[PDB]
Amino acid sequence: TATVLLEVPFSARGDRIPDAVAELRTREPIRKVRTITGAEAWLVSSYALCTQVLEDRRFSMKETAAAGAPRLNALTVPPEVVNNMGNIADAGLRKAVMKAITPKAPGLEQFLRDTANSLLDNLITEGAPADLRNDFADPLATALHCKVLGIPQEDGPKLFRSLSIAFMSSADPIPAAKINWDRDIEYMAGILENPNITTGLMGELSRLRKDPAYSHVSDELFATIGVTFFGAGVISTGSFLTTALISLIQRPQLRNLLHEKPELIPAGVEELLRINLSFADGLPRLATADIQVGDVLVRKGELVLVLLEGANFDPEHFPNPGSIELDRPNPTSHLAFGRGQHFCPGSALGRRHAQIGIEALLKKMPGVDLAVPIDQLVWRTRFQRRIPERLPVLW
Ligand code: HEM
Ligand SMILES: c1ccc2c(CCc3ccnc(N4CCOCC4)n3)c[nH]c2c1
Ligand SMILES: [Cl-]
Ligand SMILES: [Cl-]
Ligand SMILES: [Cl-]
Ligand SMILES: [Cl-]
Ligand SMILES: [Cl-]
Ligand SMILES: [Cl-]
Repeated sequence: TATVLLEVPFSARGDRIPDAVAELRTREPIRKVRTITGAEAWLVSSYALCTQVLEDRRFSMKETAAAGAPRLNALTVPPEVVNNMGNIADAGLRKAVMKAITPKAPGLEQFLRDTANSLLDNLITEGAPADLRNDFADPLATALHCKVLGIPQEDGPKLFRSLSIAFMSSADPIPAAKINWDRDIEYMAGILENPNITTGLMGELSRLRKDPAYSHVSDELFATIGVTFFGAGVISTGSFLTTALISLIQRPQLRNLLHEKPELIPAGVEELLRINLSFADGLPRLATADIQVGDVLVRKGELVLVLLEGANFDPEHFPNPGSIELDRPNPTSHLAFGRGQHFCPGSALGRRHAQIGIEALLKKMPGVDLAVPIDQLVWRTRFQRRIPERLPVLW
């Protein structure tokens, strides 16, 4: 009979990869698909072709925002913000931004440990079941990013509550996204004017804003950096830690190994990154030339989607890809943080947030287990991350 063009995304479930990804990678590692907008796109699912796309800048991030392009989903930010990191570099701020978002600031890791332990103590006081997303992973991400930005902890929750809309993956524009964006930009602009904000990313930007070497950088860009790095960081670390906790909980042996030998936690977190399904969609790129990718000549103006778990579960690159193995010879060679020009600038911070969160959880809750059958988790739909709405656990 007549069937329709394969639709993406395949599944919003973040606890398991569909058997179909490996079939696709074997048969057609670059394949035409239809996005939620009705646009056509090329879905790339092997490690070799994913790397190729990500390392060829003729597959452009910023051109995805062009009027009239085939879209994966609607913009939730102004179109110039799709080029955020390019704009930051053009302003001469890349080195300073990247320095402020490392985990190296004195006291930062101790703050993370302290926060995690306090969050966990409060759950233990309250009694099982506990929700490890809403009452551990996300608050820990939110607290971390207020500290990194230099802004009050008490301002965290409001900025955070924009994110269930900001990171939607929608066929159509979202009126609430503009409402929240304008509000959060105004908040950050106020932060730059606030004399009490002297530390973290916003303290440093606020100084640079008054330094004559940056007098022609726009105020809008300074506020944009705060909103976008808070939102990207919080959504990415909170969502990654949440689904890494599921993967750990599902593996009691690994849980007990990391609990007994916490010096292995970094290698375990690197494998959890490798197998992580937090990104709900392929990474989008627009071709700016005709480019051969595998068996397909991608044409100028076409949309390409780089499926991270396609690369990261590719057995040609990671043998026994579904197994967490702490002694792989190529352990950071995954694509969890992307690759190339747009490699995640928060990568070290994201690693440390997950390592510290996991270390603290295994110490406080060595008997942690799901308090519901895994199929009872509710997976968020039409979102840029795969997130269970609640993560009920007992210990
Ligand atoms: C485990 C945590 C994280 C994961 C898995 C993650 C993942 C990624 C990925 C895959 C990309 C590449 C997107 C692409 O090429 O289209 C990216 C880029 C980006 N990430 Fe992260 N991220 C994480 C944490 C962070 C943090 C903590 C921040 C900031 C505080 C951050 C800020 C950004 C920004 C601003 C970009 C865009 C870079 C560019 O366009 O050059 N991420 N992230
Ligand atoms: C309302 C509307 C949008 C937001 C955001 C940002 C959402 C978003 C979407 C897509 N890309 C990106 N980034 C591109 C790369 O640089 C990092 C940021 N950021 C935070 N809070 C909001 C409130
Ligand atoms: Cl399946
Ligand atoms: Cl345009
Ligand atoms: Cl919602
Ligand atoms: Cl200049
Ligand atoms: Cl070529
Ligand atoms: Cl390979």
